[PDB]
Amino acid sequence: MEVEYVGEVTLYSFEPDPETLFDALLPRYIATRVYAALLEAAASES
Amino acid sequence: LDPNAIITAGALIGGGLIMGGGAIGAGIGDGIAGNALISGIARQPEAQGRLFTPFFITVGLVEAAYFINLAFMALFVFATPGLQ
Repeated sequence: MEVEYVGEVTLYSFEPDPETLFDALLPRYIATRVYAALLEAAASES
Repeated sequence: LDPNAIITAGALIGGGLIMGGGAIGAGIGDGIAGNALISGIARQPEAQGRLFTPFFITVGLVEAAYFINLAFMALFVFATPGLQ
């Protein structure tokens, strides 16, 4: 996933570490995208 | 050797100990409380007053000990108990 950057838009307080949450969430995001693709494929097939 | 001389030397050293301890305690406690306040304000822009309140409680608690020590130093070195 290439990173898309913008300039700007209370900072968030992550626990235990932002990097650990990022590593544990990226696969979850990939699974979410795959699920969305599957749902859209089912709708298109119908 | 004037006995009052020994009494006053002891009283001066005692008051020095009083002020050293009071200053150590005051400085360290105020630094820790201020660290708490600074971290809280850094995390939250608008936590100012609600953090100032407990910070004021802590600062008052520490300064109470500091000024009690200062008053007892003044007692030690201006009206020396046991002097004669």
